[PDB]
Amino acid sequence: ASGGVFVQSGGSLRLSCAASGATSTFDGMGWFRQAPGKEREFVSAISYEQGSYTYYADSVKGRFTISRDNSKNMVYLQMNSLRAEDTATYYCAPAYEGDLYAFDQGTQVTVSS
Amino acid sequence: GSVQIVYKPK
Repeated sequence: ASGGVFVQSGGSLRLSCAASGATSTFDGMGWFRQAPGKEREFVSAISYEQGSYTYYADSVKGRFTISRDNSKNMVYLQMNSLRAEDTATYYCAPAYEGDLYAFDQGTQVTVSS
Repeated sequence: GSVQIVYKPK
């Protein structure tokens, strides 16, 4: 219920999401998060096409890196230099031009100071 | 029938 990942401030975590590939509707994949009591917040999104978009929220720029492995149909989020304000549930979702579309289960992450 | 959109950065 309250079960999740626990990271010490300054530590790192990697997430992954399955990304079947580009359809007529969607041209990428990414993550958003929702902290207790707050609205959903964009985190990052990446295009299936190499070189098209790689978007980051201002709050994670320089600390998080999104990457794709199309040969494995996967995308990854490397979350470095984690801080307490990164505590949230992290959700993967298909992207269209960078925006994320959730058409209904996340990964709960607690970062201590 | 319904969708949640989380917009990329402005």
